[PDB]
Amino acid sequence: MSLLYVLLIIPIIGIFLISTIDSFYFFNVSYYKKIALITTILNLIVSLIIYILFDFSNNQFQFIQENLDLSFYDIYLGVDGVSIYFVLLTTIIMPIALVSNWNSITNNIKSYLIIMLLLETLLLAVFLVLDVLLFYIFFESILPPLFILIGLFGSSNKVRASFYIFLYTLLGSLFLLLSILTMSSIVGTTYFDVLLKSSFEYTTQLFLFFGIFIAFAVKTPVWGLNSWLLRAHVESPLGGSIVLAAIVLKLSLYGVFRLILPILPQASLNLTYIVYAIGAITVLYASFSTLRTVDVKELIAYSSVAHAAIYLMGVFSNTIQGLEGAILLGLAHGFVSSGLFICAGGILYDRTGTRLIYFFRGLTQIMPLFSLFFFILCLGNAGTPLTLNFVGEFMSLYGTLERLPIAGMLASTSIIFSAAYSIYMYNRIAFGGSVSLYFIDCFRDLTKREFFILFTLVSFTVILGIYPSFVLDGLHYNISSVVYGIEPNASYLT
Amino acid sequence: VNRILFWTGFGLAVRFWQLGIEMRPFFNRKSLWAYPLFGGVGASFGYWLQSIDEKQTKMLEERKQAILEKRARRAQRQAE
Amino acid sequence: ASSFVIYNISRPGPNGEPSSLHKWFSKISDYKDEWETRNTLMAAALEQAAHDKHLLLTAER
Amino acid sequence: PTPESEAFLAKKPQVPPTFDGVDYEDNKRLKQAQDAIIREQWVQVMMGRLVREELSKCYYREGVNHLEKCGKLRERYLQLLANAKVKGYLFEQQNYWSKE
Amino acid sequence: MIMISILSLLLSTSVTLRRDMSILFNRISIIALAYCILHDTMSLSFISKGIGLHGGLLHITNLTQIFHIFIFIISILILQLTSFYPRKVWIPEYSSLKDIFFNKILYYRTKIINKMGEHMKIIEYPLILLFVISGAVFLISTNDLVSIFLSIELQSYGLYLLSTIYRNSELSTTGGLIYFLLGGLSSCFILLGTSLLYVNSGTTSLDGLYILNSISDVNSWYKPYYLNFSLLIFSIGFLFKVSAAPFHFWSPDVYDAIPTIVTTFVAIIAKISIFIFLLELVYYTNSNANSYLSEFSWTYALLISSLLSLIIGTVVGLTQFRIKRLLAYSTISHVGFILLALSVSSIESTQAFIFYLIQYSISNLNAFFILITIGFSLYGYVTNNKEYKSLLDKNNSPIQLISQLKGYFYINPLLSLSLAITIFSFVGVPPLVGFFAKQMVLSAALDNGYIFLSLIAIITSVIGAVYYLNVIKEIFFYSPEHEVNPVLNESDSNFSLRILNEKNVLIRSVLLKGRNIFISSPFSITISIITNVILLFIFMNKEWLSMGTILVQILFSA
Amino acid sequence: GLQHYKIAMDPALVRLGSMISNRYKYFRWTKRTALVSFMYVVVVPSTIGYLAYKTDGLWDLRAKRRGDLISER
Amino acid sequence: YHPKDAVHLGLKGAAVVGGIGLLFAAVRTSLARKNVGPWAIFTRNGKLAATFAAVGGAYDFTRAAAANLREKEDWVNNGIGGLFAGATMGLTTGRIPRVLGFAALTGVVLATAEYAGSGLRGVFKRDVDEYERKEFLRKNRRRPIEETLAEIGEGRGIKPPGYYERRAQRLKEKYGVDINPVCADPDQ
Ligand SMILES: CCCCCCCCCCCCO[C@@H]1O[C@H](CO)[C@@H](O[C@H]2O[C@H](CO)[C@@H](O)[C@H](O)[C@H]2O)[C@H](O)[C@H]1O
Ligand SMILES: CCCCCCCCCCCCO[C@@H]1O[C@H](CO)[C@@H](O[C@H]2O[C@H](CO)[C@@H](O)[C@H](O)[C@H]2O)[C@H](O)[C@H]1O
Ligand SMILES: CCCCCCCCCCCCO[C@@H]1O[C@H](CO)[C@@H](O[C@H]2O[C@H](CO)[C@@H](O)[C@H](O)[C@H]2O)[C@H](O)[C@H]1O
Repeated sequence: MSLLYVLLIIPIIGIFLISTIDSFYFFNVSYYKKIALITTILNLIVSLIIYILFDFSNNQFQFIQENLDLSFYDIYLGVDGVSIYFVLLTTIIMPIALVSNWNSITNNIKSYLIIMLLLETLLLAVFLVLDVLLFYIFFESILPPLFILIGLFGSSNKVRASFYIFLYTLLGSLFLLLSILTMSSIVGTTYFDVLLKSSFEYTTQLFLFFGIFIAFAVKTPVWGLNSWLLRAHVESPLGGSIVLAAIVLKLSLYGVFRLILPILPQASLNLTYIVYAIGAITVLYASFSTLRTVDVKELIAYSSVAHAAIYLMGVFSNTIQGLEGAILLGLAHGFVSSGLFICAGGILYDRTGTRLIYFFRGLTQIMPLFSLFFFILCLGNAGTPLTLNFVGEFMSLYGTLERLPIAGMLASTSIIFSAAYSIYMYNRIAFGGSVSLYFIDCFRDLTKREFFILFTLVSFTVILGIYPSFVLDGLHYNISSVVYGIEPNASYLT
Repeated sequence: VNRILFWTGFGLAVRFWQLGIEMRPFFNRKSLWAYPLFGGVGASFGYWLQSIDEKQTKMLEERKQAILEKRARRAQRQAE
Repeated sequence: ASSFVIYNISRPGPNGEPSSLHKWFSKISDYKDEWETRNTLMAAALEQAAHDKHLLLTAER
Repeated sequence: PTPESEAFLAKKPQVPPTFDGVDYEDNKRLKQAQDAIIREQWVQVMMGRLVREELSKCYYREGVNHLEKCGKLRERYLQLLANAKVKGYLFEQQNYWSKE
Repeated sequence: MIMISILSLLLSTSVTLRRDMSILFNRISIIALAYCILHDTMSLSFISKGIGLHGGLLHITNLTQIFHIFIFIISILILQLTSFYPRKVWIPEYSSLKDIFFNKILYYRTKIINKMGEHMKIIEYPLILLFVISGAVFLISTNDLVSIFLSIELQSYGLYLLSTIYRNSELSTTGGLIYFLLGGLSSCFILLGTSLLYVNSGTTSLDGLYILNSISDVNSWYKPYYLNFSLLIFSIGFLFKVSAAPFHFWSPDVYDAIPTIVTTFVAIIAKISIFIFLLELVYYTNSNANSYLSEFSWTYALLISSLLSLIIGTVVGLTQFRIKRLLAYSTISHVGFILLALSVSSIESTQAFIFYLIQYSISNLNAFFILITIGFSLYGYVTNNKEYKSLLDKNNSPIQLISQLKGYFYINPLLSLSLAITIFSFVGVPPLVGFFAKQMVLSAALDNGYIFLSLIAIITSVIGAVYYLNVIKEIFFYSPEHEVNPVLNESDSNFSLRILNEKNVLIRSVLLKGRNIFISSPFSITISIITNVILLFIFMNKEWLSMGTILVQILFSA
Repeated sequence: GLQHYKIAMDPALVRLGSMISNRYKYFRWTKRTALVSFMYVVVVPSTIGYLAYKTDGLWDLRAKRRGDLISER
Repeated sequence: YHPKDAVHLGLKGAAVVGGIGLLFAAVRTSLARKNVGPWAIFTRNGKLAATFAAVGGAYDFTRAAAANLREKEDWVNNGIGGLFAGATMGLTTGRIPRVLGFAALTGVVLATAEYAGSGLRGVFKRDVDEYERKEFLRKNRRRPIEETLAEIGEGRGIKPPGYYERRAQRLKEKYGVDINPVCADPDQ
């Protein structure tokens, strides 16, 4: 069997073991948690084995298994240098997601672990499948377990929040389905190798673009459309919020390198000015309203909207630099947003039971270790050099500017306004007076669990910010096949 | 995937779900014979689906050749 | 200490002459044409069923 | 010239970087065409990298006199900077253009 | 074989008056339907668009036999509901082959198993279903107008009788009355349509009408306007019988009033026969040549019905609080997808039509079994909610409100996920089977120019998903209002079970509490086989979809 | 879930948050709200889009020297 | 093209749409639970029939008018008549927001119905071999460079062979400046 199926089967084996141990024993919930965490370690172990054996400049799909037994819907699993790092991020994030929420679930612990083990399978799949109809199948199988992850383990406004993400993500995904169905009917299949050969007529590509973009604007999400995220990324449990922002948000970032860039190039080129206008607006309106947010977890959720706009504008630049910067900023947001939900929804909400920023002040005086990590995370969210977030923004903004110079200049306002929301939140909670008077008793500082998941996540952000070539070497050759263009003395050689 | 493998497992999955819906214990020793019976029925149904597959393949093959005569022979008569 | 020790150990040398570990690594992950031979077959068959589905779905009523 | 490394044989394109006379339903030939265009564009941009590295040494070697002693390197680097960009193959795969 | 079965069963039930003798007559109705499956299975060794039999008044087709067997198996699964007691008592001491085959268990089974329950006492219930099945498998194979009329009445009249068979319920008799009075008007429409066909064509044979339509379809004294006008009246009656909007107000009321056992059968079987019959009629009334004939195509009524059924079925269901009224409206939104695939007559739409009908009949069946099993499960539970106290026919429909399902995840977690997997299939979420059905119907419509209807369909699918999620949120997002019965576990309350042997000597005595009472195996196994088919279709799709591709290859062949 | 530490929850601030979370239930279409809802959603993005349309491929700085022109069109 | 009398056609919609709504008021009176009488169809439910008449007359007239004004026949006019129909729909409820909301909801449907093609009747048949049409669009993998340039245009990173010499001409015609870049090398 292929080694890419081993990534899928392990979480499946782990769900089986959680449901069949109580039959060998009133077993403790501690042993439920250990099995799920070990089984996400193994996926990470395997995924690094896949990465050692990867070939950084091969234009054929790798780790493929020859099926030669065709059906109507067959799983085809290939790994490519444009998808490898999305897989690695998934497998590094899911253990922290489990450890972060280790004592906070308290009830329905089996069901909680079985959903996350299910989620890791489906999100691993969406990066590994070699069809665009297969891509859609897994891109939307994550929807039922997320409706239940929010309504069982979510906060007060959990019911409306779970309806919002499900219904918005269902609606937006059904316009992508109509366009995928058109592509398949014209071409006969949705297997990548046969689609990338095929070139659609301009008018068809103009109508496939309207349909793949409706979906991804719903799933970025852009400003006019993000009302599900400000509910779902907040009412959800801590572990739900980590997966939703780090991994689920990137399903459409990686889905533009497959669905738009190679098969609808003329449409992408001629409509970019519409994308850039939308992207510029969500860099401003989201930045303006991230200043006035009184919910700490909601402030982090709103930050993701402004970040996602920068990478969306990068993936539409037709430049090798904005394309790699978009993947780097997708990865960068993955580690940093994870840490700030760990700070907001998993530490202050553990100790105070509230998310209102009015009750917090001067937390440096009694939690110095929280303050140190909270400040480093806050500076990466502000796009400060030495973090992977700065590199992703620099390259994303450069390509946005080289393609359409006016929108990149309005996108670069982020540099100013991301810094203004990030420092203002940090100053209000850690600094900004003395330990607040609403704290009747003292609050303990970080536990050894809270320290080491923040430390792990922060370490990824810095070392990748110093040596981004750890991720750039795989991207260069594979990214070099989604650029559309020619130069006069370099093309059509004889 | 292998049909005999999928269907054998499908029968083992059907036993696990039935005990879960009944809330009866999975794996009590004096009832473990159910898993072999459910798996054997899953093996047998699948040997029947392999015979179904074999015949359908012949039929779809013939038809794709017939549509390739109708399109051909019509083009032959349009050459006049 | 560990980084400096490992880094010094894994250096190639004055001119070529890779280590035994290095020779082992490039050996296991060779796949000189194994991905190209497998993907070429699959592309052929999925091209073939792209044609066959048009033929069956576009037949004369 | 510098001896061609052993690692520089498994990745050396065997085909001219074109699509003229390339059957697309032949996947191996088509993929090798694609790979052959990608590597020419990349060698061209790495040729600029190396000339720019020489220009840098010439600049620090000559100091005030850089404005007279490093112009041949300047000329080569400024030619590669407009001749070479990594533009991909997707345009060349989907369009046929001829001298006529 | 269905006719030999009705006559033999009729003679046996005619000379008995014993009500304890009903469970066994339902078991023989399952064995009887198994011989019919062995006969139609062996009648599938030929290729033909059709063979007229019995003087041309009947026809046999590969599509006709497949549907005959599908009808017989869907019938064998509903029959299990009346052939096995709802609950069972299981102990690991009596669980091996030697025990279940050579040993025996004796205890007071009456109040545990509901031996004298209502659904276990009607003796003619296995017979009435067998007369409905007969009308369904005749309608599939009708080659003449009179045969259509006589078959549709055989099926319709037996549905009314099934809906009135709980004679001591004010609800059931009300529903049978609504069904007969609105069903009789539908039959006038079907009779008017056929009469106007014969009176203008001189023929009652469908093939002659097909040829009169074939010769007319060419791009003066006798325009064939009657065919499209006659078939539009004709389809109005069949639209009512399948409850497509606008003629849908009857189904929510009848499906909620009659007992849940009964609504499994009545809400499935009539659509399977009516929709298969319409497909052959749509194929041969097609206008290949764009002429004035295609401007009055009768298929437009199905296009307007489908559009209206998509809207009505998904909008009106938002404010339902009764589960059976909810499920009635959900079926109307599913016939809006079945009706679009039928209206676009293409090779892709017919293959998508065939898949949608079979898989939806299979999944809505799971939705009915899960509901009936949850009703039987609450026997060991009690509740103090004041609203449940005032419900009517609490024995014929145990679950009536969606609020009675609050916190079922806490009572039975996998039964709740079976109801989740089935409802998410109605929504059309991947990788579930119901996704792959709506995918095919949308692709068929888009490929042939029905872009406007596709956008309407995906919009209403969002709206219809709202009331499906309300059911899911109710089962999982809250804590139950149902508590375990305190007496069943009282420590002093135990029922003695005796293990005997072949020569009736005690092997063991055992003390059992309410913790030793479970769901019966026929219900648990049936639920798990269908929940698994919905969840694992992506790994087992070749034989099911290939059967449809071959079937439409023949109907369109030549 | 877990019991948190004691917080002097402010009756005033709790209802302020309860005001914000429920705020949208009371939004109405007035002449004032339409004006803001029209400027932010339509005018400002339409204005940005127009500049993005008219300057597309207008300028390139790549390799351009003295004697050459930044404008590409 | 052939001009059409807008006023005539506009009345036809009023009678056609209004005629149906008159049948709806007949249903309302028949299902009245009191002894309201036959003439109640024109007194109690008259506003039901009037709004159908108002909407029908606005639509067909405004569309036929817009057809005459633009001197074209296409999906666009089914839009203009649609907006003026929903505009009349909201005039009854007396709320300004509903006037815009109904018009947006009404007009977007009618344009979408027409542009997508007439679905509710017989869809237009091209009467051509579908196997040839589908197979051509699957194997139409390369195109003439000139064909693509028309839709996207040379520039924006699409620099086809000869772009510089053409750009020289384009700039000379517009700015009026001869292009002569500096050698940037003191020797040769
Ligand atoms: C497509 C469908 C939707 C996709 C998402 C699927 C989500 C599946 C969730 C996991 C399955 C159900 O998870 C199930 O939860 C119930 C809650 O009563 C647990 O049941 C147990 O809960 C607690 C645990 O301490 C016990 O005290 C209680 O006695 C027992 O009922 C089961 O041990 C667990 O397996
Ligand atoms: C969960 C779903 C699992 C799959 C369920 C469906 C599986 C069964 C599908 C069988 C039907 C298609 O498979 C095939 O069809 C054709 C046409 O009808 C039939 O084929 C039959 O007619 C031909 C023609 O004379 C005979 O020579 C042949 O021996 C006979 O089998 C059979 O029925 C079956 O061989
Ligand atoms: C960081 C992103 C940077 C790129 C985006 C901004 C680029 C701006 C480039 C501006 C210069 C482009 O090229 C420039 O065109 C303008 C057009 O008015 C000319 O500007 C001139 O135009 C007229 C003649 O028409 C003169 O009389 C006038 O004094 C002056 O405005 C310059 O002579 C020419 O050099």
